[PDB]
Amino acid sequence: GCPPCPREHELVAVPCEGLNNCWFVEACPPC
Repeated sequence: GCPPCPREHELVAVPCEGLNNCWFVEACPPC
């Protein structure tokens, strides 16, 4: 799952805001 509230994760290989893209920033939105 996702760790405590993140800040910025470099999703360079696979961009976030997608379907089965975000590794661990989806359920845990950056503060």
